[PDB]
Amino acid sequence: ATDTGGYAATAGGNVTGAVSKTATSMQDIVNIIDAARLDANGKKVKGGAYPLVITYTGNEDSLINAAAANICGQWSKDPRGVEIKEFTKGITIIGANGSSANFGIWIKKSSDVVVQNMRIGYLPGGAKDGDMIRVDDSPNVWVDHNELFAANHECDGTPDNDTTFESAVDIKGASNTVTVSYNYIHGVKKVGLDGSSSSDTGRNITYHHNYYNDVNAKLPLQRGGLVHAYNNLYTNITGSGLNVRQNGQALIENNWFEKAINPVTSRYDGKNFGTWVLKGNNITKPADFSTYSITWTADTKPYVNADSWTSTGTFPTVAYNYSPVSAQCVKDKLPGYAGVGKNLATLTSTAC
Ligand SMILES: O=C(O)[C@H]1O[C@H](O[C@@H]2[C@H](O)[C@@H](O)[C@@H](O[C@@H]3[C@H](O)[C@@H](O)[C@@H](O[C@@H]4[C@H](O)[C@@H](O)[C@@H](O)O[C@@H]4C(=O)O)O[C@@H]3C(=O)O)O[C@@H]2C(=O)O)[C@H](O)[C@@H](O)[C@H]1O
Ligand SMILES: [Ca+2]
Ligand SMILES: [Ca+2]
Ligand SMILES: [Ca+2]
Ligand SMILES: [Ca+2]
Repeated sequence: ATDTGGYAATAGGNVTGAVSKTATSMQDIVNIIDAARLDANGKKVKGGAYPLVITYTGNEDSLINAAAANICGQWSKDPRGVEIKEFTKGITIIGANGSSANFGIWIKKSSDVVVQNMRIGYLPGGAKDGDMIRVDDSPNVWVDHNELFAANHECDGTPDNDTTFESAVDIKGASNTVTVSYNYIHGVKKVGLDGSSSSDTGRNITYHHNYYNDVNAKLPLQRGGLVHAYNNLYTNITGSGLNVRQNGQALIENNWFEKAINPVTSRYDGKNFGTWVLKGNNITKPADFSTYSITWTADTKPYVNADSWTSTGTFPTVAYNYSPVSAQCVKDKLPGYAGVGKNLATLTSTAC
């Protein structure tokens, strides 16, 4: 089945006619994708020659650890990333338990891509787009069960004063349908875009069962389109959470917010505020703010905060099937299903 619990409906490379390959390193992944574009005669086949399931067994802990020991040395280095460009036959990159990477995965003009069980952290090249996961002009992409991390910190002297590290999951362009789920994202400043500029609006994105801890902003930075965020655990948000911009619409359901600043907002543009439909979150009314350490701040440009904690608009009927557990069960159970080494385990009501 292609059920991702979100707008994306894909099985990645786990489809009929697929070929399985094991990659012991980043270069092997690169070589495996290259080889998968050629037919029996060595001639290139558009979109790839056949579906692919790449099991990555490499471990770059030493690179991740050294980086964590000198974070301000990362931004100026060369970014590292496995590119998945114009591969539409269906592909899955799944890390084996114990695997890790100090390089990211950049999806571009592709479709039917799945990234699971990848432990990616402290990537070099924040000044040159060194993303952990990038989804550009790519619909039906599922980013599931990964651990994306760095340090939620800004070193001095970086370009635009914000490139110490790049994103956990940036989504831009015509990535019309994407599902980001069960990811353990921690120590990340600019978590993930959903449109890279004011003009890059649209897409239908679903963020579910993700565990965010000690993150600054962009959960996501939404521009137009639809965003369905449900069953997420947002703890220690130091800047802002869901920022609904350029008339985007969000459905924020059954999430747990705690020790968070500006959890639901629409800021930094000064106009075209998006809307949100709130329901079943641990926060039900403004009186719950103190209980969950929820604070609010202003901005120099006109903005809208969910400080009345009420819906500011509507949201279309959710297309796909999903069954959210309670916000309490998220708080209680999510940490055991989110991230890597969980065998892609999902949280259901029976496990609450
Ligand atoms: O695809 C990409 O990676 C993408 O990266 C850049 O675009 C990102 C945003 O789309 C862009 O709007 C901008 O974000 C600004 C600001 O530059 C960023 O530092 C952050 O700043 C806010 C606030 O405005 C600041 O005054 C201060 O208080 O810090 C805030 C914060 O959130 O920490 O967010 C801003 C915003 O939300 O608009 O830059 C982004 C980035 O990743 O730096 C490139 O511009 C784009 O071309 C593309 O490469
Ligand atoms: Ca980026
Ligand atoms: Ca910037
Ligand atoms: Ca950026
Ligand atoms: Ca921002």
